[PDB]
Amino acid sequence: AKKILVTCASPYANGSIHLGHMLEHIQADVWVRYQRMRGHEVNFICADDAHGTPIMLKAQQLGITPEQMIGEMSQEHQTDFAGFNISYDNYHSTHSEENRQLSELIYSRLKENGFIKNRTISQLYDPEKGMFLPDRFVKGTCPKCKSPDQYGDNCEVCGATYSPTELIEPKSVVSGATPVMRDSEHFFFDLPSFSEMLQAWTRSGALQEQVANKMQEWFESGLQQWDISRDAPYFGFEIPNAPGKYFYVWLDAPIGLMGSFKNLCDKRGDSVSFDEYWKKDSTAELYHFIGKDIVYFLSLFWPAMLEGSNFRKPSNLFVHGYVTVNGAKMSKSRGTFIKASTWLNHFDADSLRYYYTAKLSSRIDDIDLNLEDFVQRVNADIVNKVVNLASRNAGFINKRFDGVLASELADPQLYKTFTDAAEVIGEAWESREFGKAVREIMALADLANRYVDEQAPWVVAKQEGRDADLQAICSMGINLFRVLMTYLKPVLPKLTERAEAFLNTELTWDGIQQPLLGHKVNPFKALYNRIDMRQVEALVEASK
Ligand SMILES: [Zn+2]
Repeated sequence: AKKILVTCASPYANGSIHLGHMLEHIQADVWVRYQRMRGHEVNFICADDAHGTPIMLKAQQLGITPEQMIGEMSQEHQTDFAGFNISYDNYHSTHSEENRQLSELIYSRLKENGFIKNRTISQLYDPEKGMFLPDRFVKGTCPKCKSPDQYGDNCEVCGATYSPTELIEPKSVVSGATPVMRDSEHFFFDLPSFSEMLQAWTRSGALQEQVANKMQEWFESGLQQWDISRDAPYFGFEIPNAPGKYFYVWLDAPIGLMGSFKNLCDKRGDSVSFDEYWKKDSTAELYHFIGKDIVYFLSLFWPAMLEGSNFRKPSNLFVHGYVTVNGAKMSKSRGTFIKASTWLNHFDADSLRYYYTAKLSSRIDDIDLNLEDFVQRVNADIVNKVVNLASRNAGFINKRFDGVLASELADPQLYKTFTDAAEVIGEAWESREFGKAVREIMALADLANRYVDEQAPWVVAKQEGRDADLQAICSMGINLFRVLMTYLKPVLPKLTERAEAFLNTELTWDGIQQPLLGHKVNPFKALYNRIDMRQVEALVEASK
């Protein structure tokens, strides 16, 4: 009965989707699919973050328009996400008419309300190319150790940190020309004006404890005005009444999520939902799934921007940690920097979805993809615990009972134990305690396989006159499978479809209350195959 708008952070246009992105999008998709299973109105929204100096320069180097480049990158991203069955209701772009109009609108309102300030700043400028240079586009000699060709505000040889203005014999990364300091008028958003409001939100208890603690650190350091303008040349939205000035990509980026929803409503011919979800008096819920590196933008700048422009603010922020492979940050040299597209050439989407889900919690701690454990866990849990319940029992039903399940449950008590667990498992999905949900589900799977072993169908099947017993035992196992697959439906989309085809029924959350009796099931190839380390080794080699 709830109206929920859920978003995932917008992937940067100039970068292929990797395992890190997948952790975020999979976490959100699992939650979204569960919400849909409970009958709520859900709108899963995302978009490609396509503006900025890096993108502008990349396009120039490739000899194509930025529009063409971001378009191709967007399609690549969507192909990968579709491959992992991320169920977005809309995937738009921050470079859109919807975002242009909403960004101009919000800026206008913020300015009218007195939250925009003008101040001149001094910044390194490339006089040859004719453009201001972001820190990483300035290279030179470290002022401390004198090591050459160091980029931005830090030296990769001695570890020193400094302003790029301290680099010796500075050079433009773009043209090689010597940059010089140049003045420029910039527009600033008065974030400090929203300090009390933001502090109240931080202590409200809605945000994750770890996030609230980090925010207190930021309040202690002190909030500062935010530089939201960038000079031409730039690829983005030009600021109204300010020729040659553009909105910094980070200002328009989150607005792009609002833009993606407007685009969805407009395509649907829905003239009421946008305001119903974004107006101050909205009763709809708004959630953002994000990573630790952008919490400052989404927890401070964003809510303040919305408040200052008369829009509702996030109901909550769901933050996840970094992804590690084999315990460490992804390493290109070790072949652990894995792209989503590469992953799919070696394994299916469900395997990664399951593994991440089994490790995820409501905290922001890092998630580790240990490849050896990946093979062991997928084979042990999916193939040997869950799918086993169907694969060990379906054959007998199809070959000896014409594919028809027993007329009654052989062990009603055991079945109730399984259906009684729906409350706790659903609450775990709801609270984002994915690890807890999976542990509860696998505990049930253990009891199910214990039941089959206690009945020993491989023994019953060879004994004279025990046909009824065999059908009863195998049908019972298949019904336990039905329940487990329902609980795992948000996690394993493809296996679920194969399971529903086998069971001749769509799996619904409430449906488990009525077991399948005197019901016809269909035969199947292999619901899920084992994986091995040879495949992992191939994945790693292909990623080097
Ligand atoms: Zn140095």
